[PDB]
Amino acid sequence: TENLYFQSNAMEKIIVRGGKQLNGSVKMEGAKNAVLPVIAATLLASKGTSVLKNVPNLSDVFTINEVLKYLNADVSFVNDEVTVDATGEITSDAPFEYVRKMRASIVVMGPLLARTGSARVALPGGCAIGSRPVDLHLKGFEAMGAVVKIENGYIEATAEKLVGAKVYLDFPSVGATQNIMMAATLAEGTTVIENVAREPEIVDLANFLNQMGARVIGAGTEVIRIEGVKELTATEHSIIPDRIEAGTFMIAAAITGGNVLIEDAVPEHISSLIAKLEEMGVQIIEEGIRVIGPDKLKAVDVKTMPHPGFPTDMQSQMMVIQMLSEGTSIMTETVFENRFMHVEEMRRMNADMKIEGHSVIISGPAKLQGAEVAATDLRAAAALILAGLVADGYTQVTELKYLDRGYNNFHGKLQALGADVERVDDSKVDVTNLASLF
Amino acid sequence: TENLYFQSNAMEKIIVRGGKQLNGSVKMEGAKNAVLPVIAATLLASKGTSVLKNVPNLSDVFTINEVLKYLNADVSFVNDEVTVDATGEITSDAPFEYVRKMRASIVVMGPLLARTGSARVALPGGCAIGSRPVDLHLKGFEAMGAVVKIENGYIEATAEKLVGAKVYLDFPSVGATQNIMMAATLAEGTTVIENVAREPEIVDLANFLNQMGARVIGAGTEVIRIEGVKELTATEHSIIPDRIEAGTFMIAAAITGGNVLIEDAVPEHISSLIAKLEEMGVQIIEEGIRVIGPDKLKAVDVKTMPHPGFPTDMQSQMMVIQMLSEGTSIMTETVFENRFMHVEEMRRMNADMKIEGHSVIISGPAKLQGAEVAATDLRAAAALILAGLVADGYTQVTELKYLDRGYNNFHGKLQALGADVERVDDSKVDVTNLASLF
Ligand SMILES: [Cl-]
Ligand SMILES: [Cl-]
Repeated sequence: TENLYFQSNAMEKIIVRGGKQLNGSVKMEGAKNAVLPVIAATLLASKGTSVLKNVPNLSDVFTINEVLKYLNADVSFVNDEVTVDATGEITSDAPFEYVRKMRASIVVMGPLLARTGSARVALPGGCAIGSRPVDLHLKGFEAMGAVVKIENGYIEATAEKLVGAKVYLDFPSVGATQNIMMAATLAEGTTVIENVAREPEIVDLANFLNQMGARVIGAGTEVIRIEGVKELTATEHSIIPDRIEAGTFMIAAAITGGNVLIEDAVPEHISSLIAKLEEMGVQIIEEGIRVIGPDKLKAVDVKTMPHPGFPTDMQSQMMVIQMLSEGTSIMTETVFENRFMHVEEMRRMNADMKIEGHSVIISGPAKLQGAEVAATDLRAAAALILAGLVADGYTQVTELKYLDRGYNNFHGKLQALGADVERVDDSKVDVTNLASLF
Repeated sequence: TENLYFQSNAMEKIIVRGGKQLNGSVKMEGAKNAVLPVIAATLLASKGTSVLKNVPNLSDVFTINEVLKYLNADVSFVNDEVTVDATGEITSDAPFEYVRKMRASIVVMGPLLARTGSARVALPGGCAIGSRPVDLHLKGFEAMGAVVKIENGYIEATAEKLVGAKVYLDFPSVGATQNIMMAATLAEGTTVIENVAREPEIVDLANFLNQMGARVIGAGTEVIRIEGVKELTATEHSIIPDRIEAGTFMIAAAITGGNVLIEDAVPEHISSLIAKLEEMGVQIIEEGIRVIGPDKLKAVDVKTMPHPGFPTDMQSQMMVIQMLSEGTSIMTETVFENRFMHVEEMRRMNADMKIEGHSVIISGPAKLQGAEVAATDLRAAAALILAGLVADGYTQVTELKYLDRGYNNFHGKLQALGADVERVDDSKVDVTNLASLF
């Protein structure tokens, strides 16, 4: 009955034939950015069995589940439901190489530090952006009385007496906010975390800690206060819908002059995006969000900001609609200033863009052309596929491993909206006759 | 007259009382790692009836036999002999759920692709290590003119004209080497497979393909060349002895200061292990391998490597002798970097070890203590039982399903060597009086 994870074949391709208008309905699954921390949080429950629902079928979920089992928790994953029994004696080490491959593994430190007093995790490695330093995580645990360190590819934290403390975050880190908040739940005393991430995933996690008996207030604001308690008890919780996936289909509908109904979407979680699309001429209706694309798109400048500002996860995709707008526009990053590796791939599709500082000058309207493009990361993978919907000809997108890390049956959903999209093995494709497919 | 497979009861236990010196003789059965591919290879024989001897009584053998019968071959298994009549029209589908449970099922793709031109097998699922991706298998078949894919939990391959081709394996995969080599036997033209596995099981399989009329040279070296032929004819073949099982009893004799004669063992197949044990002070004699354990074990570092290097299948067991050595040592994996799930169980027995990267720092000599341990996999199951032989007190090993997947009457053989070991049902055991047993 347990869910099985199936590997995909290397070098598979998503071939898109542009020119089709999207029309229909699309349902969203749970957010990956919300589920990992929620699963990790189950380690805090010394009583009862946790029941998580609306859990997406993604690789990181299976991986995190394996980590928890190794931490001595009984985990089960059937359909979209995960069950966690963490009433036993929980261990504190997650050292395998597979732990490094999953950059989000660090999320178990807070819960372990609070539940067991120690945590050891293998670091993922890396230097540039796409991710940021983990210093804030340690700064927070240190303030709470822990002895910390990064040694031999390992990040560790040990606390004889985890206590409450005032912590100021240099920047609103989602990861740091999550770890510090989770660690605070069982610390002796009160913790005040300033300049925290305000993303919806943080609020959902705060709600979950509260349902388990924690005392966390302020989630969603710039300040979170946690009054530590002796113990937390298991409960049931549903993972919030993926607001980013919602944004991806909104843009797809907007650029194809479509009419799509995005089901199970919370407009409040993507106000910035909505407001920005409306400035371009797109109609957004809260029927449950319906998106109707216009004939022409008005050029508009966009600047990523910590939530509730414009989300960095919609950046690469937003650039697609910017390229099709009537005039020059600019996209700027203030969250991840180096997240523009997809620009060179969009050029192959005839895009006209220039990287300058931490901004990209986009010269629209561009007459996109089909080409062989390689995804550079999760959101970029989807961005290229969106470009394919509007490009003249056939677009072949490779490196699907990135797409699969956050989008389930992405091609199938597009097909259901009337798009000419197919996902095939490399051996099936004969470039001289892509028309054969479809 | 047909052999029957009997289920064992869930939660059975192997209780070991350490302190006994092993002395005597032990006979080895056929290797599981050798028999599955050999059985699958019988599908290539369009003429005659195959007679396989020295076939071990293991679950996977019964399972593979059921698969072949479904592929329309007549199979018979009596005593240690399997007979296969594959002269009929052979089918190409192996889709049942029981096919997924056996991770080795993929071995029938090569033979089917060569014999029928197509193959469809249900994938086992899984993400981390213990097993590796099956991409190499498909890369090879693709190079040979096949259209392949992994879709809906199924791996498939179809070839209008299977032809010879040059194939380079990213890593020396035993599974990939086997499938590609078998597929090449009936392909039109010559196949050159580079960077192949050199394990003894590969050589034995190559010998078998040759006895059937194939033209395969280079097995055992880093390059295998196969000149495809029109048809293969049935023959007789004996499965080579299980070199790993031989290693298990060698270590058992070595750690108990014993004198055991391992009958029907090929020293050439385990040179690395032998050479490594000798560095620790163990005497190994080619009488047919006799092992005499010393009073003290000298500490030594070990690094797993593809054959002829130190075998990964002896890794967990080798760690036991490393723990008892006079000083610190290190065990490193280069084949399966995550194969250290047994470390937490050895700790319960008072072992002192640290997982770092893909290495484990072992602080010996450890004064092992009896405890309740759960096997995590085949080789780990045996490793824990070996630790039990030296531990002070009683060691209870559960999850015997893993042990049974590769060791036949393991407890009986140890008893015959003078060990205080018993395999009982959970209902027979009264923890407050284990002495009662024995
Ligand atoms: Cl990514
Ligand atoms: Cl196993």
